[PDB]
Amino acid sequence: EQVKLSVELIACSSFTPPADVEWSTDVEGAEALVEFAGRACYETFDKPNPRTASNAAYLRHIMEVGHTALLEHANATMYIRGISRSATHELVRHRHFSFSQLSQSEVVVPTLIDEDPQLRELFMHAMDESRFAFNELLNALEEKRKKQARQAARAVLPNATESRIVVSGNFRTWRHFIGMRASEHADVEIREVAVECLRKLQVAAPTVFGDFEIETLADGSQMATSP
Amino acid sequence: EQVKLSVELIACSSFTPPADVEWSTDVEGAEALVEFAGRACYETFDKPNPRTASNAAYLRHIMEVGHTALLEHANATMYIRGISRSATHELVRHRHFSFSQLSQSEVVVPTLIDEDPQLRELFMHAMDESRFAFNELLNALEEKRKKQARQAARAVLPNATESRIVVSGNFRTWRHFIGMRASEHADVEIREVAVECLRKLQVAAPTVFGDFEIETLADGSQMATSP
Amino acid sequence: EQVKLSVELIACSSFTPPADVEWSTDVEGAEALVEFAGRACYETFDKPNPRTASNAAYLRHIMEVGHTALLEHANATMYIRGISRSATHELVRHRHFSFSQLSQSEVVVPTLIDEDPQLRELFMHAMDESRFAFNELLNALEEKRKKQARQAARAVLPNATESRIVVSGNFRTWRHFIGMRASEHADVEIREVAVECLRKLQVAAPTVFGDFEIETLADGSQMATSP
Amino acid sequence: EQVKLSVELIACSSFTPPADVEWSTDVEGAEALVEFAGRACYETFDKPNPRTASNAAYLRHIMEVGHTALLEHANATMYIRGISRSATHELVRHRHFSFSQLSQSEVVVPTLIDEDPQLRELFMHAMDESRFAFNELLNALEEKRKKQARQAARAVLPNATESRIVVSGNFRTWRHFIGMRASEHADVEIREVAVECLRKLQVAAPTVFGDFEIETLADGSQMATSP
Ligand SMILES: Cc1cc2nc3c(=O)[nH]c(=O)nc-3n(C[C@H](O)[C@H](O)[C@H](O)COP(=O)(O)OP(=O)(O)OC[C@H]3O[C@@H](n4cnc5c(N)ncnc54)[C@H](O)[C@@H]3O)c2cc1C
Ligand SMILES: Cc1cc2nc3c(=O)[nH]c(=O)nc-3n(C[C@H](O)[C@H](O)[C@H](O)COP(=O)(O)OP(=O)(O)OC[C@H]3O[C@@H](n4cnc5c(N)ncnc54)[C@H](O)[C@@H]3O)c2cc1C
Ligand SMILES: Cc1cc2nc3c(=O)[nH]c(=O)nc-3n(C[C@H](O)[C@H](O)[C@H](O)COP(=O)(O)OP(=O)(O)OC[C@H]3O[C@@H](n4cnc5c(N)ncnc54)[C@H](O)[C@@H]3O)c2cc1C
Ligand SMILES: Cc1cc2nc3c(=O)[nH]c(=O)nc-3n(C[C@H](O)[C@H](O)[C@H](O)COP(=O)(O)OP(=O)(O)OC[C@H]3O[C@@H](n4cnc5c(N)ncnc54)[C@H](O)[C@@H]3O)c2cc1C
Repeated sequence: EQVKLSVELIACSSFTPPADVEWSTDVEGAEALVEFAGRACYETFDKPNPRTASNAAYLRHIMEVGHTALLEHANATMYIRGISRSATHELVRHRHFSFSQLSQSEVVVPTLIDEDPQLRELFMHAMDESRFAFNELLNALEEKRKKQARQAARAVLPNATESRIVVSGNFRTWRHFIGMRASEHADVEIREVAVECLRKLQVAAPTVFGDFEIETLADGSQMATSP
Repeated sequence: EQVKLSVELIACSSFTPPADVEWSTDVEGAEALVEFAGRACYETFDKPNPRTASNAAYLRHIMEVGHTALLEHANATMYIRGISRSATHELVRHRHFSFSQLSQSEVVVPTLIDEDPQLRELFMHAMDESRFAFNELLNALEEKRKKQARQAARAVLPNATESRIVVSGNFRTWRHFIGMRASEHADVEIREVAVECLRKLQVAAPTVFGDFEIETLADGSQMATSP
Repeated sequence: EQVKLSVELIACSSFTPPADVEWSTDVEGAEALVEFAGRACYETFDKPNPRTASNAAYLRHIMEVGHTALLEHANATMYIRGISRSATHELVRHRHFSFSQLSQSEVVVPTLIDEDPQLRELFMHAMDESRFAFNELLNALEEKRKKQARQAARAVLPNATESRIVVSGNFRTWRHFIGMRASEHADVEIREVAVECLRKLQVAAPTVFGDFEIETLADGSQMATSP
Repeated sequence: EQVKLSVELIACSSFTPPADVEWSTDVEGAEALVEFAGRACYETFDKPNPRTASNAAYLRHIMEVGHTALLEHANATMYIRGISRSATHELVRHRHFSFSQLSQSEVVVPTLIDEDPQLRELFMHAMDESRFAFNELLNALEEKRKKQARQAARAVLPNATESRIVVSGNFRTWRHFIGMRASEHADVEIREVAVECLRKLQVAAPTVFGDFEIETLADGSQMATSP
């Protein structure tokens, strides 16, 4: 059974200031937190600079001056489904995330194959075959601890096998993931995952992620770049 | 000027489930997130075990079975004031936190000195002296880039100099901090900081941090231990 | 083509003391480094305790007192071949290692399947099938950027596909890997990898890794435990 | 008592290839390791490109193509003395190092103060004063657990108090430390520490660290930059 990518933003930072701090801002949550952490460094809760007085303007300055460490206080959790095991192998290479993965048939078809009906059929026949071989092996094994027979038979399962993964990281880790994977260089499936995560995070925190440019490439696949 | 420790919980995880997941729980936020991440691993959104069906019971099981990695999805940010530079040096040794520290007179008196009026006066006279020496040096320097004269004169400032720090970490990092520092072994000031952070987190997430026992020791200082 | 696990220790720490430190020890390299770092903490280069004067005795004490952070200064690099992609996915979940993996036919047969000639043939026929499907797809694609056709066709490759990986970490990270994976709980393939890494490290640093007990289980698979 | 900065390279990576790999290179140790890890990724042990056949040329290419992750396999340990507690507080902010610090009178004089005999005397009189106050407090305390009286009296010790620290990290972590701290922006004392660490590492691994430019500034303080 063929499944498509699904990215859902399931967690985010909720911010509340200490009451005894003379400071307020034009935004709530993660982006207010980031501003708070910045002002906490220099004791600028009274906003002495008229240029960087607003949240959006404040966060934009943090960026240029390269104080991206401030981004580490804000957090986001994605629940990702419809991602292959091979793309998940790439995703877990990013070591500042925290993961909870589905303990290892639904399958993920590469879009270049999905776009050609005749290749798709050929692909799915190869998937059925893998699954037939898995069952034929698992039954041969269990015949003659039984977690051991399944973990052995799994060896036959394809890269395309769907995984599901909870992934948490701070905004700095997200920006780095997206910067590496959403660029045109990158593997197609992980690029799509990154663009989709970005899209969710551009909604959640428009200024932190605003500098990223989503373009549709000619092949209809999307990409993102930043200065 | 003498200041006391202040710990304020300024950020926490807000959780919202994907609509298309047949699962609900008896709690909101961080602890619901942790449960979600656990069920996501094994696809137990339908709750097949009557023992671990509730959130509190579910999280308690996670603990015993040692799946503490699930705790990494939940986050907490403290704003800490009234903490000495020496205690902050100990705090930043914990490398899975993210920090934003006040860029380096308010001072922190060790409680053993604070409890004796005559020692306290002796301590504060030593603090005034440090501050007199700081100014007398900074003025000698600036006389004959001027960020360089202050950073040189600072060399004379005591360990007791107050710092202020924004500190973020996931629940696993918090549990580890508290486990190491809230134990009787630990330095007094960092122990107090840990107990206070724990107290805030026991309010925020009673089951995750419930297993920690706060005792008052004989000297009136508090401690925390866990099995 | 079937390949077996190969673990090779390709890098280790070389230690040389500063000449101006009045200290010498009965061992060279990594374990001398660890002792040096310990004595550097407390200024015990002159060895005041007759019990913990020797390296082996010194390192054994570090262990009991739980100063395992001293182990972080010593490093080891393994080159691992004959490891499946699924076991490599488990290996890279350990986030304090550094990895360089073979950029993705040689295959790894699970030992439970390898031990039965008839299952093995069935397994290898499933491997040939995967490979036939890979080529038949890659040729269909390239017919009608060409890094994109291979990365799409790979989707069909099994978990068993051999990977090769350079893996570096400090002794603390190694001890943790081995502690989690070499225990009887663990997946068979990753357990074998861990035992083998341990065996190499027990040769390289006998006292650091000496407390780990390698037993052969009844099924002829090996295991390791520690107090 | 006044002490000066001392940086000593006490550990480095020793490399030995697996015998069964048809590959040799024109260098030993850390830089051969880095090349090995690169070739392991792409199976280029036979050197197909005449441009990047030598180690120095190979490592230089790794740099431009931004595969700096290869640098993580190589390790270096410094023993640093004559570093103030305030500079050590900055140093430990770099979270991918491993540290063993002297458990907290020798003092470190800021060079801007050291260069003026009259300021130096003023500084050292402030240091004697801090030390007199420390003893006068510790004796008042111990009069009326005794690790608690010293840790309280320490509160009075200045930033300038000498620390000693064992610091380990991989070449990537070193490059990042040096990149942030050796630049003209940076605090003077931590800049000097970074330049000195660089100087040691330029000897140890000339190609990995060769791109860093050490200039003497007008004030006689040194700096380092890289493209
Ligand atoms: C052109 C290119 C080709 C590559 N080819 C391969 C390949 O064939 N095989 C392969 O295995 N890898 C390859 N890599 C590297 C691999 O893609 C990355 O290592 C992986 O995606 C993890 O990302 P990261 O290294 O940025 O670190 P992450 O784990 O995402 O961490 C983010 C940042 O934190 C820092 N960091 C985290 N941990 C450490 C640490 N232990 N030491 C120092 N700094 C740390 C680094 O600054 C890093 O940039 C390649 C990279 C590039 C650019
Ligand atoms: C009795 C005792 C005495 C000590 N004395 C001294 C002393 O005199 N001087 C001194 O400098 N330190 C000393 N330490 C160690 C020091 O207290 C800790 O290193 C510091 O508090 C950081 O905590 P952590 O090591 O648990 O790691 P954290 O940085 O808090 O990380 C938490 C966990 O993540 C893991 N981790 C993080 N980074 C790495 C990594 N790079 N490699 C492997 N694992 C990692 C470890 O599992 C660690 O437990 C002592 C420790 C003990 C128990
Ligand atoms: C019974 C059991 C079942 C599990 N089931 C699943 C499952 O179904 N799916 C799944 O995805 N995972 C599962 N896990 C967890 C998974 O095996 C581990 O997360 C993975 O092996 C990485 O190991 P580690 O978590 O010890 O951390 P490593 O990355 O190996 O790091 C070593 C140590 O450093 C510290 N550390 C490193 N990074 C951080 C951080 N960001 N925050 C706080 N501390 C950190 C921790 O102390 C950690 O112990 C399970 C674990 C157990 C015990
Ligand atoms: C202009 C400027 C002003 C600053 N002012 C202040 C200040 O007033 N107060 C203050 O406290 N700090 C300040 N900082 C930040 C502080 O200097 C750094 O946070 C500190 O030196 C640690 O360095 P690092 O952040 O590069 O990370 P390191 O800990 O050195 O790690 C190296 C790299 O690994 C990655 N990394 C490691 N851990 C994580 C993580 N948890 N999440 C995501 N990525 C990670 C990052 O890519 C990082 O660049 C300032 C920074 C700049 C540029």
